[PDB]
Amino acid sequence: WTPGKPNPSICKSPLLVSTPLGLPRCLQASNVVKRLQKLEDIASLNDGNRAAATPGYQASVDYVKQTLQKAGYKVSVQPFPFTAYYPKGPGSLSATVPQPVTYEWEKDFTYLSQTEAGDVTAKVVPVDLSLGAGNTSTSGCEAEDFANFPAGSIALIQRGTCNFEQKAENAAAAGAAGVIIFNQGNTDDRKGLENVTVGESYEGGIPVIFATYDNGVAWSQTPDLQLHLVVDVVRKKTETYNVVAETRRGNPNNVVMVGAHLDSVFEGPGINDNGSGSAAQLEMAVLLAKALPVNKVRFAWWGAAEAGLVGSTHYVQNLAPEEKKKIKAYLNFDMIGSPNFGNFIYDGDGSDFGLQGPPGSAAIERLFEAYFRLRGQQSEGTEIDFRSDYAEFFNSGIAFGGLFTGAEGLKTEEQAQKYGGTAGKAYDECYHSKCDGIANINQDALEIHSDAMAFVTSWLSLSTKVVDDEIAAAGQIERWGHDFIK
Ligand code: NA
Ligand SMILES: [Zn+2]
Ligand SMILES: [Zn+2]
Ligand SMILES: [Zn+2]
Repeated sequence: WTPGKPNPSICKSPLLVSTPLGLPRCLQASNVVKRLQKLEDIASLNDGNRAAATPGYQASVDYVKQTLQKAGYKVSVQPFPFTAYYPKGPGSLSATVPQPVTYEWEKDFTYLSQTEAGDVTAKVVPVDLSLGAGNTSTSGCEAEDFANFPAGSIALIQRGTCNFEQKAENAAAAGAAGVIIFNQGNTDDRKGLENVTVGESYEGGIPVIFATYDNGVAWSQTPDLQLHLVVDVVRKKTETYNVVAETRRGNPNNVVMVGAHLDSVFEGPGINDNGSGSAAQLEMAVLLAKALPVNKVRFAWWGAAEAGLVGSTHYVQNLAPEEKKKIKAYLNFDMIGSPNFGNFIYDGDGSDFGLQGPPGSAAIERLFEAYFRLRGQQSEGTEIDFRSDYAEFFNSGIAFGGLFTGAEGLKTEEQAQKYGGTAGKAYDECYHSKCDGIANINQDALEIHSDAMAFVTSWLSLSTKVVDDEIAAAGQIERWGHDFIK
């Protein structure tokens, strides 16, 4: 294996590692890479993944817990029940009456993530539609929408206003056999397919699929229409875990919290996504055992993020109000080793994309911006509309920030000039795939972003004054993780 050099002598000074000048120098990329190799090995021993409710995830939990305990931490493994969702094969959709049509998988229609399986054929009944440009559909949002609905029918429901889960559960309570949700069509951009979910909490029991706007319109204009609908999936009630630890030292009423989800997708080992955030954060926690922070630092490794941020969301929701209020800031680290990386910082002040985090998120962003500038490196903004485990912290008004090296987006010519790599190719062409292994890590990306992680965590562990100032001066959700919830 490739050893790094021994840590410079400043790394045993409890003073120097308590500062944003010492902590990053002590966080060596070579040491993070060895933790990434261990997670790669854990994946190889457990069918090639570290997904929620697998032995690969359990062995990941064991490794994080053991490492933390070796550093003196008391570790809290926090279990929670969790309904897993497994897509088995492609879906089927065809009209039988008044004429036979076969519709095209992943062009005409697609699954709602977290749907139940099903094989049904029934009359299709449109429910409270509002077609046409500029509409503000509330189709299926209210129980009264279904006063007309004849049980056993397939509900044809238009996207709009409320969550897909709400639409589908209302349809179920009215005795629908299945649900077809079609894109709203209120603008010419909302007429295709989308990545959409009915959520891990879905209790409707019937299958739910998504379709194009012009399909839903045509089906709504077909009297006596019957569709043959097949969804090939499985859902199972299981258990997974978050791993939480915090420093003994530090003010427990002004907690700086850092998080990184520990699960992979089922399709691969998840080494960049998100072994990289998990491993870098673990190395930092080990170093911070020696520090003398002013503010307590809490570390979290989240379960089941790939199922829609289930672990992180559950942790925040379960805090008593007095406990929630002790968390001054949350820092999220999800994918920081992308092979074709850019240097992306969460756009906390909304300067790039128009969405602002809770007060104090702008100051956290400015600290990340400062570190990259300090190092002679470029950086730029990335979106913060509830795509990662900061989402419930965001929803709760807690200041947050984070770093990102890029996923399925394509690198521009300008970004290639700023960061190197290849313009025209994804930041991580192996995102959510089998090839997201140890070989998929860019160690340059991983080093600068771990250093930047250490810098801002250290800073806030000494003083949250920049967050506190923005909080004093200050005195909808379409996405939740990978998919849209409405
Ligand atoms: Na309605
Ligand atoms: Zn991730
Ligand atoms: Zn992911
Ligand atoms: Zn910004």
